[PDB]
Amino acid sequence: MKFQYKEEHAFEKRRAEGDKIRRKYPDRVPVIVEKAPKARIGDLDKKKYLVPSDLTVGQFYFLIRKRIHLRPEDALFFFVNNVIPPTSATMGSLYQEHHEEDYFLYIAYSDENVYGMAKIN
Repeated sequence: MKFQYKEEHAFEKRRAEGDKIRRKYPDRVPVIVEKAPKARIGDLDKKKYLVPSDLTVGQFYFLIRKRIHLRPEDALFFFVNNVIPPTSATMGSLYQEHHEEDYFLYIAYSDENVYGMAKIN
């Protein structure tokens, strides 16, 4: 997973922005959300989110599903450093555990969970 936000903005500019956001909004965390490349699912209009630290991952799933207009029966998975976060975790806790050196949390989303199926060849 290569994030386009990182292709569009150099590291030092990203780190300055992420640091500034966390100081300006200490009760929020900055998050980059992008589609896994070969995922078969709708796109997001915005990559950069400022999220309440106490929002749960489950709540964030609901909001991202709504932004792409998914039906309830459609699947959606988040990946942070290739691990699927639990829905009960807060976005703040996920940020503190996994944010990168630019002070952003990076989430990839997909229609598919590799971990849940056995691909033969």
